[PDB]
Amino acid sequence: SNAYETIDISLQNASASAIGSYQVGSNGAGTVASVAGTATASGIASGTVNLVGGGQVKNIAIAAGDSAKAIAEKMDGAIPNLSARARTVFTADVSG
Amino acid sequence: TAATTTIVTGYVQLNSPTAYSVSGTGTQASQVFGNASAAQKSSVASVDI
Amino acid sequence: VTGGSLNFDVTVGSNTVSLAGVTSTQDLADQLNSNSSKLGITASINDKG
Amino acid sequence: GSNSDADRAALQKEVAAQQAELTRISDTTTFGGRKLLDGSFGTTSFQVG
Repeated sequence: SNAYETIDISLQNASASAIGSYQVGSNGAGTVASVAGTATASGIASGTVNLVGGGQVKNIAIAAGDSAKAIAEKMDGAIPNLSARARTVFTADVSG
Repeated sequence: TAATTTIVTGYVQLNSPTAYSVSGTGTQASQVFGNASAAQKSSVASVDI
Repeated sequence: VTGGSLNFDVTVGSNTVSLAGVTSTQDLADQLNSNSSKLGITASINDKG
Repeated sequence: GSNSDADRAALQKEVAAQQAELTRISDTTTFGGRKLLDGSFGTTSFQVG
């Protein structure tokens, strides 16, 4: 019964065929990665990877030598509405 | 003469319905997601089921 | 956006948002809609644009 | 079950909506533009004699 006393609603922008997984995931946005999905000599290096989104801000640090599965679990969880997969599909050919 | 690159590591492509954003100091991010900066939409009409 | 995005921040009062990867209006829109929990400022993008 | 419902984000959204609704019930009680519970109540006294 007062001015500007309202209740907000945050209905979805649209639900057309443009809604889905807001996600590249790896190695496919702009340029491919250097260690992920690629054979390396030193492997995964140490450091952290900032993951901002959905209000909460995280700073999960990925140590060196960590397998892909390591990053898979670590980057998963805390961030609201986030899943994580992990695969190491590769080919080989013995010749020469 | 043996090679140098021997640690084969696959992709860590994750998934998120909402909008995320990934950044990292120096090469920490690029070695994992490359040039990837914020997110995508995936615009699912091209399912190619 | 000429070759890249706008990796900037938004200080909503006390706390500060750390968004990134802004290329179009939709990007900033979804980034605000997602972080709506933390930032005490509602976002409203009419589908007009 | 401490791990079974991954929709804890939607649950927190539900709880925040309930909290904002409670804050609204605090308001809108302006019996004379002088909202009883929230606002500014001076801990007054009614005359009877």
